[PDB]
Amino acid sequence: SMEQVAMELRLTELTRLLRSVLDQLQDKDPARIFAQPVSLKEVPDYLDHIKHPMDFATMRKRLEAQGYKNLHEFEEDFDLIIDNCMKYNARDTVFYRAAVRLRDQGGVVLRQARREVDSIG
Repeated sequence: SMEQVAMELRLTELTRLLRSVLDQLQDKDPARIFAQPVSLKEVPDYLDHIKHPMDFATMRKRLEAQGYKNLHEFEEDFDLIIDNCMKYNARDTVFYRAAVRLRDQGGVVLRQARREVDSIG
């Protein structure tokens, strides 16, 4: 149906906007602390602590499969990256501090992305 095509074109355009949001958020992590999944070989207890691990590579695979239907879903995953790190790691650590900085800087980007998603539809 033509309705299904138009919906898919909207999904595709959301995916475009989310890819750019993702690039801007990742630029706020120059250290690359959040680039890849936590290794269970190197942190064998990780899953006892963290129930839903997340990282920018895993967000990027979901994105390229057009797997985010709305900004809310994308934000949920971004928040997991931050929130997981701030639980596993103590306040005095480079990891925790990096998550705080990513959150604060990411907020700016996400605030305007929400306006763009509403504005364009």
